Amino acid sequence: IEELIKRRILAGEFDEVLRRRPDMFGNPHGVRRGLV
Amino acid sequence: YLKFEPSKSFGVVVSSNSNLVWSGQAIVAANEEVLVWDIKKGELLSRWRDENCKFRVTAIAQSRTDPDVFAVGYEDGSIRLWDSKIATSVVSFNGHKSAITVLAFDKTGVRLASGSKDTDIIVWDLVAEVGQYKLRGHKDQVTGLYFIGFLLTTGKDSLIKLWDLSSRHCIETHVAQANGECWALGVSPDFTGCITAGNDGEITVWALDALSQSVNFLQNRGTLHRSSKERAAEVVFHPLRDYFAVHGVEKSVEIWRIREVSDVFVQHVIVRTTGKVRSVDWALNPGVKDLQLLVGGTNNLLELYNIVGKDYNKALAVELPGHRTDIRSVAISSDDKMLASAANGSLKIWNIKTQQCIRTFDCGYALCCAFLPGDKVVIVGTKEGELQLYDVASASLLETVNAHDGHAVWALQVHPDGRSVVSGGADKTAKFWDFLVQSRILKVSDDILSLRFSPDARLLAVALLDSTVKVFFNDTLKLYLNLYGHKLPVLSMDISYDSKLIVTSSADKNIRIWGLDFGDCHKALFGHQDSILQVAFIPHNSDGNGHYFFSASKDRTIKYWDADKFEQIQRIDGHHGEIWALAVSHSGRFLVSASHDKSIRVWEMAGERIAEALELGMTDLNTIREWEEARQINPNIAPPQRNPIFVALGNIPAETYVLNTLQKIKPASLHDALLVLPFSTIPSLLTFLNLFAQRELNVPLTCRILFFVLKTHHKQIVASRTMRATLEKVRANLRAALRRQKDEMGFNIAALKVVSMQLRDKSVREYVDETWEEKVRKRAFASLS
Amino acid sequence: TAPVAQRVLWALFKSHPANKLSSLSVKGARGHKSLNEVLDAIKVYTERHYKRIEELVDESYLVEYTLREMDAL
RNA sequence: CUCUGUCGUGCUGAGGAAUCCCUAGUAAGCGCAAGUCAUCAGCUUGCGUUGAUUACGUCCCUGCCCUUUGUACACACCGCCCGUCGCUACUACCGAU
RNA sequence: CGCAAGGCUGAAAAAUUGACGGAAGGGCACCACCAGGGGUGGAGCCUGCG
Repeated sequence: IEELIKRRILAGEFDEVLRRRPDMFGNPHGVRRGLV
Repeated sequence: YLKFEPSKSFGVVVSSNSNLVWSGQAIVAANEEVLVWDIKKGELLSRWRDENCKFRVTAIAQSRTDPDVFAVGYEDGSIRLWDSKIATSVVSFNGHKSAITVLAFDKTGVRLASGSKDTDIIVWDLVAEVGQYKLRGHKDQVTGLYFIGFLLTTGKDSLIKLWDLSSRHCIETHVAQANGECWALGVSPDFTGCITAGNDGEITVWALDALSQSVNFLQNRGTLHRSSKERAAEVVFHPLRDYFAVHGVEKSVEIWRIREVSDVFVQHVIVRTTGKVRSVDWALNPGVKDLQLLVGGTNNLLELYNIVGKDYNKALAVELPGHRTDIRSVAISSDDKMLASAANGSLKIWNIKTQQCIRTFDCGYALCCAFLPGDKVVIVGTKEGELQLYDVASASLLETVNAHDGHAVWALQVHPDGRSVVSGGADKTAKFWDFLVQSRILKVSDDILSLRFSPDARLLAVALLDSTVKVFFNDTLKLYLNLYGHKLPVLSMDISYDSKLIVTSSADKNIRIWGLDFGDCHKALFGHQDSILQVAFIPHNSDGNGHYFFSASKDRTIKYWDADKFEQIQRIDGHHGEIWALAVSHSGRFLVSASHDKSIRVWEMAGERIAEALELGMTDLNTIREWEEARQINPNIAPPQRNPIFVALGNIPAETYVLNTLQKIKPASLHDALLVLPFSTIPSLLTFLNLFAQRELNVPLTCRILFFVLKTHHKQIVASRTMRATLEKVRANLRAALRRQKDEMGFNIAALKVVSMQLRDKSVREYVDETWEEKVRKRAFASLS
Repeated sequence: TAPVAQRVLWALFKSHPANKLSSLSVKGARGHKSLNEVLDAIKVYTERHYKRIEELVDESYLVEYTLREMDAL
């Protein structure tokens, strides 16, 4: 188990769910809402 | 588990580092020790050698008004002060980051300026032992220093900088060479002139004379050019007569005389030397009518030349206590009393017990040396292909044999019985010489780099250029086995006293241990940071340690290994160059190690914060007003004697100090701190707000904390009495400051309106036609929802 | 640095007349650094600073109110 | 649990240093029931009943996380955080081949 | 069925983006402070863990 943890950490692949943007549908480019 | 220690070190006169000094003694720099010779008799007087330091020494300076104290500058950035009476270091100075390169002393000798390669020049006091200050100019390294007080320096960014010392900032700069580098500095002893030697062989000449206006001190009075176009190492002036010596790192030293600048300076003489001179130095002997120019070469020698002032003669020389170029091989006697060292150009054999040379021969190049048993004769295999034979007791050359044609004898090994020698060369063959008569040859695939026998004369082992080792039988030359697995060609090998182990040193930065029955690698052990030159076993197992071996490499290290437990038992430092050869004793009690160093060696709270700052400023105000009353009474000497925190922060006003301590805090913390401030601390704050509004600075901050003070204490102010006086003062001052600032900004905005309307009137239109459609900023302003 | 810029701008306007600063013609006047946009930027930031100092004066009459109360007592 | 009577401290003794946990139907007392493919009768899990003291502030101690890059624009405020090295580009130096 | 399935061999880097910190300022925590409460630890029984 310890060697499995060390292999994942070194060649780092983690199975955590990642924080996605809440407006990925309507704003897919992710533009910034200020001066353009 | 007995370790090794440095006990002896010799074979060296002046290194390739700079700065020779004369005192009739010559004080020069060996690697880490500064050693002083007599020039008349070749016996050295003394050596200055410190156990705490290992780094090499590279700058020497004699103190004026007191010889027998000297300043040496090392490679790690330290300075030591030695005495010539007693060989100790009285004071040590660890100020710089790297590589002290130019020293200088005051005229009175109480002050010492040291300029480094890390470009700092630091001046040092010699009665308080404190780093005085740190002068900071100079894009890159400082190559010249002098004390004119005043300082005159020059750097590798081709700038002469004239520094002050009473106010530690530069007064003048000038640029000596336009697109080159100023490399050397020479000052006249009466401070009338300075000549700076640059990269092209051009010598620029400057005249010196002895703040709000245009200060002009250094004047480029003209340029000179010497004969050789090399980077000039030094310019040394005569302390008494009218001469100087200019030299680069070459075989010529050009002595010019002082009578356009080309008319003022003419070359008196050009002195040729036998080797490249690193540092020239001047010497005046009592009772002679001459110029004793003392050159110290890169090729390991001192020469004292006599120059007649109104030709050169090689008057004195020191060459006997050192090899002159570079030791390539060592071989020490069977009686272990004397050793031989074989260098390019020479053979010099030495005594161990006295560390003084006994015999000297001349050979062309010297790859490999080994003496024959009885230690009467020595064998040298050279680069030109030949094998020379010399003898010690009559000190002569017996025989010479063209072993290979033009192919360097890379390996020589004497038979353990002592009747034959084997020379393996840069040709494919390896030849056997019986005594000498050629007995048998061995043709093999590539060039033989190194071969060694067995201590019981049973098997031979050659080591090729094909990154492989061939172990043969000694009687008939049949291939017993071959060892592989080296990525780069084998440089050396040594096999054990009972022939059960081989160590094999390669250029791929590791050594291998083979078992020599079946030739299995015991353990490949990566142990050096560079290509390991040589290896050697200790031959006697009388002391119980015969499976230990030394390995010397290009990373300036020897390593003591154990092959039985496969472990490094010691790391031997102490060499400052790529160690070319080493040998162990037949008793094994000491070993010699010969380097590129040319030195062969022998080894045996926010509110409380602003409140206390308010109190500091209040005491400062009381002291300043008392000093005002005193200086109004009389102009007598009256010191204000304010706080050491103020005279360390730089004699700032108390207003500036309390303004900075009010400015440092973030605005929410400012609100909380002024809330936490008590009413005993309020009146001091009100006086300082009066001071801010009087000498207007941060008027919004002043008004902000003032209105906070009044609003959080409104009843207490209108009940107290002295707040009437100080609040009337702050009202008058703040109203004047606000009205002044407001009227200035109103004049500005009115003028900008006027000039904008006039610019519109200029801009409007020239033509008139039917289309007035020719006659605005726009911003983008994205928004997501 | 707004006070030091306003003070040396005041010295600049009091030294030179308006016709010179309007007919100012310099070869580096192209795009965002031309004279119109430069004087517009200076004017609008000076408007902001002047609004700040006007609010400060109007709030600064509190000290005269407090001195009037202490004069009453 | 509430109320009313009969007798009166009688081997008939509420846990040290430490260490841990706990802020409202929470701590604590009390019984009744069930026994659910793992665990649990030397107990487990539900369910009702009675129901407080003291904090509910502060980063001072012990820590943990994060700012000093970004992610929006008006008012308003701030105003170039600091060190030891690496890597890259160029410049010249040192000395063997 | 064919390939995989022939031993210079003998166990224990990337980087103009990187490595490590410090000072200041915030936020949070019955693994923190503060105020209290309650266990365990004393005697006996016993599941379990070593």
